[PDB]
Amino acid sequence: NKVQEHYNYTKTSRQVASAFIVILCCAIVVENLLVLIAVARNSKFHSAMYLFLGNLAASDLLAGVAFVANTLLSGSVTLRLTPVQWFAREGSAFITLSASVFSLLAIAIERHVAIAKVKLYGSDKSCRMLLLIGASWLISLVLGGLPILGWNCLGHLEACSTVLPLYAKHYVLCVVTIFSIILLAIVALYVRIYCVVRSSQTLALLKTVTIVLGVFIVCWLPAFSILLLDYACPVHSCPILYKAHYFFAVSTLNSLLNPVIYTW
Amino acid sequence: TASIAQARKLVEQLKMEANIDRIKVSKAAADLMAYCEAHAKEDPLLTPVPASENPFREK
Amino acid sequence: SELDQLRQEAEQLKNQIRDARKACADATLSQITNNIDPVGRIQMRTRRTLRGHLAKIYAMHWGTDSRLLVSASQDGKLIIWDSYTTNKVHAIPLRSSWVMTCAYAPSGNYVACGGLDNICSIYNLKTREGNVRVSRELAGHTGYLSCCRFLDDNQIVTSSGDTTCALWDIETGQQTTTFTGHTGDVMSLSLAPDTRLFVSGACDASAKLWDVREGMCRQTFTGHESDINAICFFPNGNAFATGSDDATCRLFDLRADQELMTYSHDNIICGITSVSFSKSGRLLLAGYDDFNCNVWDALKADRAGVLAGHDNRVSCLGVTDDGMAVATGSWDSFLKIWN
Amino acid sequence: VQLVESGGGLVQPGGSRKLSCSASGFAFSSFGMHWVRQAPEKGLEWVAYISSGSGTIYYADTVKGRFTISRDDPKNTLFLQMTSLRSEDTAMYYCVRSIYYYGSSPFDFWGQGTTLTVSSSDIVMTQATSSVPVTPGESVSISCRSSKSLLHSNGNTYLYWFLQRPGQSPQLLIYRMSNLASGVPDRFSGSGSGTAFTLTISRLEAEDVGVYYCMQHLEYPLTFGAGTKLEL
Amino acid sequence: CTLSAEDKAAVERSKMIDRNLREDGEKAARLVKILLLGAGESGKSTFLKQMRIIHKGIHEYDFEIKNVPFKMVDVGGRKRWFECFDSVTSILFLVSSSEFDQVLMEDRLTNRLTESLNIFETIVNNRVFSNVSIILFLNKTDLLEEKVQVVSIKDYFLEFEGDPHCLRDVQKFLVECFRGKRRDQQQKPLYHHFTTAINTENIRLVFRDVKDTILHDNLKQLMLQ
Ligand SMILES: CCCCCCCCCCCCC/C=C/[C@@H](O)[C@@H](N)COP(=O)(O)O
Repeated sequence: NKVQEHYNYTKTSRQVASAFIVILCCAIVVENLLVLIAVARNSKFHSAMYLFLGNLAASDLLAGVAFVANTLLSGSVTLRLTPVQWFAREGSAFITLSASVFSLLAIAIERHVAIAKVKLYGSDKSCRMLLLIGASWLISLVLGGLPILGWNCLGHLEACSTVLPLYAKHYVLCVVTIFSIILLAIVALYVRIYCVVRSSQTLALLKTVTIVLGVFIVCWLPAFSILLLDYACPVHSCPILYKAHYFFAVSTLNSLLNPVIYTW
Repeated sequence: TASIAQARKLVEQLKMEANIDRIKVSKAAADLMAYCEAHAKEDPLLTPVPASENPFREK
Repeated sequence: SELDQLRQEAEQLKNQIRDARKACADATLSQITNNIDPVGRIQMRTRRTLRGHLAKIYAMHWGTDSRLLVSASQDGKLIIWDSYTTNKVHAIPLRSSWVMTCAYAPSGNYVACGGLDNICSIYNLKTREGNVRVSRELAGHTGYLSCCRFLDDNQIVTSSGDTTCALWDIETGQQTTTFTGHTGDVMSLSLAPDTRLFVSGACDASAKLWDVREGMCRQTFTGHESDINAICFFPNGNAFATGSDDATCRLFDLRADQELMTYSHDNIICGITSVSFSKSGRLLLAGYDDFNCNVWDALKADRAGVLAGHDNRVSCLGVTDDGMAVATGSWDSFLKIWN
Repeated sequence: VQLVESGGGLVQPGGSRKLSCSASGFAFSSFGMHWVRQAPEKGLEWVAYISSGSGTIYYADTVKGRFTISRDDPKNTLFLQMTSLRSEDTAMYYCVRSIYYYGSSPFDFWGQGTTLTVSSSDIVMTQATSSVPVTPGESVSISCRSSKSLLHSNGNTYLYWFLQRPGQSPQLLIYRMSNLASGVPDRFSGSGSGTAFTLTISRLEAEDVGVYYCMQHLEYPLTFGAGTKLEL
Repeated sequence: CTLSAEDKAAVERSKMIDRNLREDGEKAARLVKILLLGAGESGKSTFLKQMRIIHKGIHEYDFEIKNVPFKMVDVGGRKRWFECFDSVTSILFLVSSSEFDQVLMEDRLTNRLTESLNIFETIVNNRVFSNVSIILFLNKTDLLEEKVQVVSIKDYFLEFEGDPHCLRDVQKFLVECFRGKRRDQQQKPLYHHFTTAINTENIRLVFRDVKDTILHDNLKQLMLQ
């Protein structure tokens, strides 16, 4: 009984279009369920990168369902919610996308390390892979629980936000900085992998496969843009963020296309 | 010249192998049936024993 | 000439052999065992999986106490498992990683091994220093060593890919007896239960029956069309079963001197790597190239089950001496113990 | 195979010592090692056990916290660090090798022992007598009664038999109540089942006179017996 | 735990055996084996002895190159025991190039070249060797340049070659006549080479080829293809 006026402080044709993204996340979760069961049934016949793939699928699986639990709760009848449960809703929306992006970075790290060596990569378990998956899920845990931990905007109402109205303009700086760092690391790793394979019949196709960082960039760019514009615009200044959740819909379109590219 | 030793040893081995008394296939078949039917109880793969004498599943 | 006369004598002797074998084939094993009831269907479930090998497993052998194993693999190791509790007793590092056979002495003291190095290594497990030393290295063959079976703790008979078998003297190290007469390689060996006779199957589509006391070939059995990758006696030592490469097992008989049955199915197109009878002789397991064993009813040829649990070609298998288990071993570096 | 110990001599009470055990002739790296004391005339008593690597370590309930066993594999040595030497610690100390797999014979080879004199749940096993008179040529018997059933569920009782000749170190005679040890002549047999064990000897010789001990190996601490003396 | 003392100690011994097996399988997972099967009359001994001086049964030569350990399994040169020489990276063939106009001793009718090519056919077209990357040397190129400017070659073989009085023509002809023997050879390229009077570049070339093979094979487990 505190967040309604806080929404109307920075406040009809949305539910007629939200069903499209709900069935989109349904397609996401069924595709990632097929990829997860195919990793489960074909793990003893392949390398350890499958263990890095299904993990993505697993995280991407939640990237479906949690986002579903955001869309039907878009109406104001559902926005009359206790602040801690709203914080839990937003943390659940945040954690399963942070874990997806960090699973992408873990795959890129393992690809670089495994292609740097002069030994055949055909194992099924190690220490680096558990460390990378654990660091992925743990950093997503810490960055998703940090809003509920006490870092909030309840008390300083003048400069809270426009789209995440209980986030005090600095956690946004933190997440945009970390996302920029992750994007730079991923593009640097894949550029160096391409240069290494260029150092030594398939070089005309490895660039075609590695220029599919395009999907990651053009699918995670609207989220980065909207968050940076939120931090850049002051309150009641920029009028485009009221549709900003629509831009965040693009944020899960990546979760549509990872199962079709990493398993062609 | 050289293979003539192979020829002598081959015909001598064939001579020594050809002179053996054989029994009928009915008698040998009956012998195999008698062995397969007299020891049919002592086979824990033909007839499985219960899980209280099987030492591999009793942990 | 003179060589053609001896060749004609050999040909007429072979014709006499064929007529003598045809004169005894009055009935068959099918026209006699067509009244007894079949065995039904035999479900066998994996009871243990013995992990620890890191490469393709090429052979194994059971101890005569029905509990201890031994398994050679291209890892370069020779592990002695405890099959009841899955734990390893010994692990032996080989001098040459190209191992293709294995044995286990009938008393449990020694263990043999051999491969592409042309030698047979005899290891002594019950030393007073707590180690497993190379007790002997038997050299004298000219081709790869395919099979070796202990006879006593002092005698071993083995078969190499130089068209020879040999009976040794582990104390001194010299070949006591040499067995010649094949044409191609020799890839299989099996000893009679009384250990006076043995049979081998050559890469010549033929099998032969020697007696270790004399040193001569008693009988030879033809009828296959390809290699003979495996051989095994019937539990009373009056029949054996070869496993060939043309997807067909057979059952020869030493007194009728002929072939009795032909275990082959139209779905089966891959060669046998290893056969092994059951304790009473009413089954005939046969590991195949298509990743799974079979269970042939050895009196009517009716296939009666499938042990499909491996995901690569299954190498040599073996049925225990007391009867309680089968133990396959395949190229995915896993042994299994069906029951 | 040879074990030899060092570090004995007179000690003052409340001090500290270190006993050393050098092992030449076998594969020390794969052999669990026990220490076993012996009072002046009061029979054997277990002290400590250290595993084949450096894993499971056990002590007797009367030396826990004071003593500390350790092993050094590249030098082939075994050390016992004894602190707070009480008056009840004067004893002769032996090393014992023991290797554990399927069908092994632990407590193989006892060392020679050092004498150490200072100035001044629990399975109970009892022996039949303390001295019996015998004649060379007679078949004799020795009884050892336990208190807990040593017949484990997998079928093998864990009772051992050792023999100590006058003026020497004890040797393994029978392991697991039926199996004969190596180098032992075919005159000693083991029998009984449950909680009543028996060692029967055929016609005896001048090398069969000594004291016979019965151990157990179900659970630590391994509790020896009181010993039966075979005098002519 | 229902286990006695000796049972627990035996399980501990088993875990220590397992640790030693895992360590020895880590030490042998970064090991590169290279099978060596020439044609007999192709100067195998000369290359072997020069490699031995710069650095009955089956032979084997250990060495190390740029912190990578190589095994060279020289088999003492049939049907079912070359199936253990799978998972052996980069079989290394070896042919004498100047042996196109001589004729075998035991067979005074057929040419040595077609015989070596038939050996190549039977070896490469095996099914188990569909994961090994054939290298192909050609020794005695100085013999080839000595014996190419004095004779012709169109009179020897019916396949079109062109002018008989140079080196690059007969070299590309030999590489084409050797390469054309494959049947749908993907995921295992054929690194041909040309070894002159003996030198030290050979093992550098072999390391480059095995590095390329292991790169193209890591580029499929990572799904990065
Ligand atoms: C670790 C690196 C970063 C990982 C990825 C970061 C991406 C985080 C995106 C922020 C998530 C905000 C959740 C918003 C959900 C919407 O359903 C509602 N806010 C709109 O409903 P309204 O309240 O408007 O009705």
